[PDB]
Amino acid sequence: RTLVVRRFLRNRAAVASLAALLLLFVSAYALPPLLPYSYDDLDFNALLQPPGTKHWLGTNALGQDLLAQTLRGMQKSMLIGVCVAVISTGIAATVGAISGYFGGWRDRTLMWVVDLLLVVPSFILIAIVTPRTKNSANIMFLVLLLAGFGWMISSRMVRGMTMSLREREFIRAARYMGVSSRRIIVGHVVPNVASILIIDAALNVAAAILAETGLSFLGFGIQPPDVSLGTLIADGTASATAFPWVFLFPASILVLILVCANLTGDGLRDALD
Amino acid sequence: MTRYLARRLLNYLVLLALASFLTYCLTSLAFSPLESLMQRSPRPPQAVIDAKAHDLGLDRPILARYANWVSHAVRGDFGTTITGQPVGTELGRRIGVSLRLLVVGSVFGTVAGVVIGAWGAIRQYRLSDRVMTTLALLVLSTPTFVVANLLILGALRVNWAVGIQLFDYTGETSPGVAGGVWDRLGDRLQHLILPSLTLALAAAAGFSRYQRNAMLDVLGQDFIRTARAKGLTRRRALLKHGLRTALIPMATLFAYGVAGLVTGAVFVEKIFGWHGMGEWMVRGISTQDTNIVAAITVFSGAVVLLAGLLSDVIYAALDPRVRVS
Amino acid sequence: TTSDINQQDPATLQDGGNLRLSLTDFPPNFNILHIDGNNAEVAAMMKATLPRAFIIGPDGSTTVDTNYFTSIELTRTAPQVVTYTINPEAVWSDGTPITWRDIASQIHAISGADKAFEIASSSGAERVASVTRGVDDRQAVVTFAKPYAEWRGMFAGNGMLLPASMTATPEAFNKGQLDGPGPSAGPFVVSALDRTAQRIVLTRNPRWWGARPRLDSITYLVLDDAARLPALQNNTIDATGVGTLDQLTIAARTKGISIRRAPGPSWYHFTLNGAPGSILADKALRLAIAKGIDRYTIARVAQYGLTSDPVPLNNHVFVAGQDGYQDNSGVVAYNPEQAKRELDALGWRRSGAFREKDGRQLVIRDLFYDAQSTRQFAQIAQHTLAQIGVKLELQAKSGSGFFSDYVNVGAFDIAQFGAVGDAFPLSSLTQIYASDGESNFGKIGSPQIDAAIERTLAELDPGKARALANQVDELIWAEGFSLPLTQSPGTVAVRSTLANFGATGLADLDYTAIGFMRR
Amino acid sequence: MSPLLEVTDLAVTFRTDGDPVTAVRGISYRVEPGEVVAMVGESGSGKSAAAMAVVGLLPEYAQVRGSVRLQGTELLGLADNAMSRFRGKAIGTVFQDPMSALTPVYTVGDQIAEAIEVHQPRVGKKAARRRAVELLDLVGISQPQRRSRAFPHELSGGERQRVVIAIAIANDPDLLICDEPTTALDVTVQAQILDVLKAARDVTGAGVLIITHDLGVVAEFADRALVMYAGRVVESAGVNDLYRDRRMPYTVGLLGSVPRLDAAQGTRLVPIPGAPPSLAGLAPGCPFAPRCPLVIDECLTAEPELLDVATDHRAACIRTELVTGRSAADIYRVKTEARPAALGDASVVVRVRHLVKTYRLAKGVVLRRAIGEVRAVDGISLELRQGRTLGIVGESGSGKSTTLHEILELAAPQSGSIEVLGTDVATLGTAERRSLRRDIQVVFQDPVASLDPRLPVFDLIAEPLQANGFGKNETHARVAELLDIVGLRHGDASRYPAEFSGGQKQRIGIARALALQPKILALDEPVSALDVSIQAGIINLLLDLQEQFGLSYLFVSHDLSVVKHLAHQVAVMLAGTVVEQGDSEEVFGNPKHEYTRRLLGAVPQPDPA
Ligand code: SF4
Repeated sequence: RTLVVRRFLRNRAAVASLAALLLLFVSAYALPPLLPYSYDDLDFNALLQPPGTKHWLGTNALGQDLLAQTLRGMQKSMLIGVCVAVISTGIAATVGAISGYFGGWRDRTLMWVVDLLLVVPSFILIAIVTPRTKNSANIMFLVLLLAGFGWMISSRMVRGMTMSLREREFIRAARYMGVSSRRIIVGHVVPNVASILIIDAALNVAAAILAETGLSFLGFGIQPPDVSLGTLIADGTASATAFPWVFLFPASILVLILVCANLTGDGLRDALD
Repeated sequence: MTRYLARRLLNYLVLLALASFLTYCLTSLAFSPLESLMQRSPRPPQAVIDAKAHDLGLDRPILARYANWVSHAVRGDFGTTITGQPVGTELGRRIGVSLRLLVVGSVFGTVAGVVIGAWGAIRQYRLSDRVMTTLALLVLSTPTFVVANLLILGALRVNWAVGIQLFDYTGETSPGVAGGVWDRLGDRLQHLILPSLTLALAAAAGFSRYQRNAMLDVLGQDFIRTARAKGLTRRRALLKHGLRTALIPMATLFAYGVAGLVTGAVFVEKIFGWHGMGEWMVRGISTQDTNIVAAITVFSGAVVLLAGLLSDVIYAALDPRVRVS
Repeated sequence: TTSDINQQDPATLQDGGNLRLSLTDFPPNFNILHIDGNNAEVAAMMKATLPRAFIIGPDGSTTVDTNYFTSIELTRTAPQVVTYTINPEAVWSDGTPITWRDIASQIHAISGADKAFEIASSSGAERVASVTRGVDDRQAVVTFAKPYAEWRGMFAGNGMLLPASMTATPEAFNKGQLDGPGPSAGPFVVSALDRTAQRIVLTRNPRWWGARPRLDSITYLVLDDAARLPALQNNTIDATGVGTLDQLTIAARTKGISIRRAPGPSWYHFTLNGAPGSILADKALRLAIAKGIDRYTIARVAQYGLTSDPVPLNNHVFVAGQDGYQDNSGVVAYNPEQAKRELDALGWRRSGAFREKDGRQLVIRDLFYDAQSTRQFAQIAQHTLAQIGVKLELQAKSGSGFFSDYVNVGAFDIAQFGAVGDAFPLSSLTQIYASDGESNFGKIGSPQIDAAIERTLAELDPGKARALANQVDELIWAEGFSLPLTQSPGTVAVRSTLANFGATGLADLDYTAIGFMRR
Repeated sequence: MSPLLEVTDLAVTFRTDGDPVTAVRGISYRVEPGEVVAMVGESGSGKSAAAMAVVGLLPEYAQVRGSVRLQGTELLGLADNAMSRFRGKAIGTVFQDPMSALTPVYTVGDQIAEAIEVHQPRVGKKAARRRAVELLDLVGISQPQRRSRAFPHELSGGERQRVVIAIAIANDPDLLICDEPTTALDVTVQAQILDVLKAARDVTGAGVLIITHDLGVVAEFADRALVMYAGRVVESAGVNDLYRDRRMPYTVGLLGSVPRLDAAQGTRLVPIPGAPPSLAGLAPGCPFAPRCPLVIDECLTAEPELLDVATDHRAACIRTELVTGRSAADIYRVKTEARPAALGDASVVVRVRHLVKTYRLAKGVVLRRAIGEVRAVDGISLELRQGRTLGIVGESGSGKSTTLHEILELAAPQSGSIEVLGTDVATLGTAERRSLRRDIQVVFQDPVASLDPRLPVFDLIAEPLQANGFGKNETHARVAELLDIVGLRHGDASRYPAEFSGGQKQRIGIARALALQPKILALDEPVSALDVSIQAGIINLLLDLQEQFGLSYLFVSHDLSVVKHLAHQVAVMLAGTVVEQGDSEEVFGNPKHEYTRRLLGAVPQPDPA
């Protein structure tokens, strides 16, 4: 643990990115109660304004403050991304582990099922199902869908890992002395797979944010009067030519988030060589 | 060869046949096309509902509905939309429009990505690698719609600043162009510049990283050193002996990049106003119409599996460990 | 008022050149009276090539057209006889002289006495009694049965005159004008319709008794309404109506393109459902909700960078340009301190958040077209009603199903869509504003308004007809009928070389003078 | 005449994150035509760095100084497009690992054709391919015309090494550079490769620089030797002088710890303690000082120089006067006498009859078919007595490791009967199976894969104890006693495995196997893959443990020099059949079968006389 941490600590870009992500999450949840304008208030005397001394990041075509809208979009989008990444990693881990542990025709059938699921792009299937989830206050169902249709590409890596590590010598050595199978599982496989599961979650974070925001752009995701980042971008592109800030500010924020996530993922991966 | 390229085709046929079924039960469960005509405050008389449901086929279980759907699809009939118009009339045009874009985007993306990945893995940790591996990060970290809208903004700025219409970003072709094949072809390319560039950026971004990892793995082996120990130069041994052996893994990842391109084409088509399968899919899920979507998912599965099969042919042609053992 | 064409004298304008305009679809039927045939775009096309009796100034004032009818003059009042006299020197495109036969044929076709036709409406030719011979062959004399005030509405404005050979026999009217029009009398004549190429072309007429067009061709394309701005950028078409601020900004930053604005007669409005069963069933609640929505704010926010100082439209019959447009809006003033005060006194006391009668809650359904521009009005009305407790639930219906499934049969409590004013507005009423008559969705109406609507257009004097129409306007504002939100600021972006062509709003263009700026 | 190769003051230092490792520090030598010079040494001594620096194929971060002159023209600082004119046409390189030394997408005949086609430009492919077939015949690949179209994955390791040699000698070079060409090869294959190399040197007439770590190859191929330690030559003389009249103490230790088939069972070796120095930032003085059995303080002030000791003999030591004529045991002060074997128990602890194990072969990736039954285990009958050792010897593909791992599963095989301590494992319920696993424990092959990478040594050693019912008061004492028995310091009980050095990991593996005081150890090649000077220490440890405790081993190995030392009985295995058995001395001195004598004839012996 200590050597790994000080291996990551070395990666200045990765730690900077991770600190930026934590800062953005904390500010998204803690700053809005301090701003002069709430996200729902409408200021009809200042429409499409540049960043000024009253609306710190300007307003959109309706007079809504842009800062508060962006913060609420960040809340929704980042929370969904994190939750979906966690659930997808859990599902992928369980399926890949069982498939790679049983071996034989169970493994063949499970991997064939995974391929059959991968035959059609995941975005298409999610968009097909989404009419049911939409029109529902709880975002639980959207998270459940995004997680349940996004695990099939990493479960293959998990299965490769399980197969590779099941045959490694110290497992057989533990067998040859009377170590109970439960003790093997709690003591020999979990410590050696936990870190790579963490890495997988770190990348599925960005994957899920991308999927959810792309969904919201077309109108299938989060529906008004709630706002996600994709919704803000979709509204902004309507009047992007006249006043471009309304499109370029949320877009920039989104790109920043994604860059940070990707950087952290890569850094963490290269810190577990 | 023609025992690994045959058992690899029955597999694709079975996969497609089962996918075209599982994504019809999924569609017929998710979509309820009458949920708005059974909820109006002056709710219409029941006999209207029965007539509309019978006309739309939602009276028999899912299995019978799917059986009739296949019995008609194999005979070139694809049902009707929710407003009466047939699907077969539009299907050919939409397929053509989508394929024109996908082929160009994929070809340019994979070629550029392979070249950049090889260059980065050869010149590891030099300045060029450092700049390229972060440009790939940026391109991979911005969603498709952000890229498309930024390109539209840039094109508008360029047109306004220069003073003439350099770039066009609307429709597959421009209206009112009478002329021969050459005029129409130049016009078509003028429009094809940007939408295909949008997909090429993402494809190159992904394939650069994948190729860089593959070539790094190859450079960690000893046949390059052997090849240079016979008198080959560094470049001749790196290209003839090292790059070709690194090209093998790429032929297995092509069917994944193609799925990514299919996903991104929906956005590229919605934003630039192209009339293809992405626009049709958005229009089909917006109104919850079963036959449009049932055709689009079949087309998507077929295009992924075709790319997979061609990639497997390439992989057999390049790698001798499958032609003979 | 004050149309905003590039006023240049016709003589100095160069002789020749094309004029490439746009359409939305190839007209399946060319007959301009047949129900499918008629439309805004097709009527606009045929405007250039047909005869009309009256030409309307920038404010709806009608003056006789000396080209075609030397003098259309009413002569009596008890039977309402009007003497339409044809120009001595006038004939069709096939050389058959124009005579009263054409007038009689078209009046009979529009009469609806024999329902072998699909005429749009019998307005103006249902009250006709008899048109017969004059002193000379080139004069008709129309005697009416019920006195009429709008009588200029036939052979004028949006309705032109048709050849006798095409309106006499019912089969011809039904099915005749499908592949090109028949004879025409207008300074241009249609010469080619490349249905395979999606294009119409008009060319100078050989037999024009009047002036010479400063043009040569008005070739019409069929561009869809999305590649209509990006095709004025190229040299494909040179005219377009720009709607939003986005495309207004795009067009203004272009070489050779100038933006011209004179308010068009196209407004956009709320309408309330008064059928029994919906919440907006009673006069008082309907009239107290409308006193808690800011129309001035809705206008000033909706069209931000389209006009300067945008005020809403506050008259039901006349649009801003017309004459006789006084502010008829004193019954609702937006104050939420008289709205909320007779609202709770009415019996809708305030509960948690939104107020409710305890047997029901204020929830009002607001179906609107799914577009982005139409959503702003709903999102502003919703926020300005929330301060009163009226929860406005806004359902974004879209496209084709909006006027058939949901609006056409109640299925709504407040619906927003656009009407279209005209320089002859006295017929929009007795259609929309009455107990019966189609297009009165949300069947609100009273016996007195129906009694005072047959007196506004049984008059014989415009100076009094306008007063009666505005009294009707009082009667319709006074009972929660509908809220006229905005008037579209007709902005057309045209090639800066065009002259005597641009945004004229309600007024009518002169197709003999359009031409091109010299060189 | 300009000498064929002259290296002077060569120095090679890579660069890493921390200190720059100075791999080679100032060596110098000279190779003449028709002569063989062997650089001996082991672990990290910079032999391979010197080879790849002479050739020019060092990685792109290694920094090289000094002087290297090939027949007259210098090679350091030549551009790549100018140094590639010598490679292949005057230098022929043979590399270490054959299993990944050939590009896998070209037919081997085409790879030799490319070798012979780049340096002679106008040969024409029609002649290059014919010459490639001639070379394939010359090296000794069977029936070469057909095999000239075989991709590299369709050949065994010996075939691949033969193809690499064919590539090396394609253009008739003038200097061969062999970089451990016969490690990771079977014994007989290695003998054949040495014959091939001798034939290549005779036909070519070149001079060879062979880089080995074993002494038999040096005594059987080379003509002079240079012993390398810590990146410097420490002794250099003829092979006969080096084996007979060595002077540097490192050479004494290196030659005293090489097992010999001549030795009787139970003879101890002479292990050099410690581990080779880390080359990043040496301390001053002799690099051998930390491990030298004669080290005095003078040896620490300054580093000795390669000094002339005898006629054509140089030693880098200052106390050689005390090494001449003294046997390695005398210098290192060890007793190599085999202790008189006491009368042990003569009972039988393992007994296998007629054992057989099958393996199906399947062709087809997605769908598998049944075409053949390879019998890697066919009809084996062996047995083991108390206090003795039975060494199973065979080559790769002989089904000895699988026989061991089949015995260790303690289950009923397809045929034959397995007796362990008197219980026929077919009649063994799982309770008795758990009760018996406390009397036979296994020592694995790969030290680093047989240990949990992220567990302190205490946990690894106490795993058998914790899993079998010992309290936290007792496992502490038992683990403390075990570290002293094996040889590690108590202070290592809190150190992770990854920081131990090669031999200590195997020592920990032995300790873990030794926890429950079993009566049988099953050793699976646990000493190969180690430096010779560490093999000696572990071998002595095993012999002493058997002498003192009374253990019984089951020793599976591929080389026979140590099996002579350890095993009391032997069992030669061929393709899954035990072809010979009996007491070790009789089999190893008077063999009968043809395979056994082929095997014994193919083992090198470090006697050059
Ligand atoms: S010089 Fe000294 S330390 Fe070095 S090997 Fe000789 S005696 Fe040992």
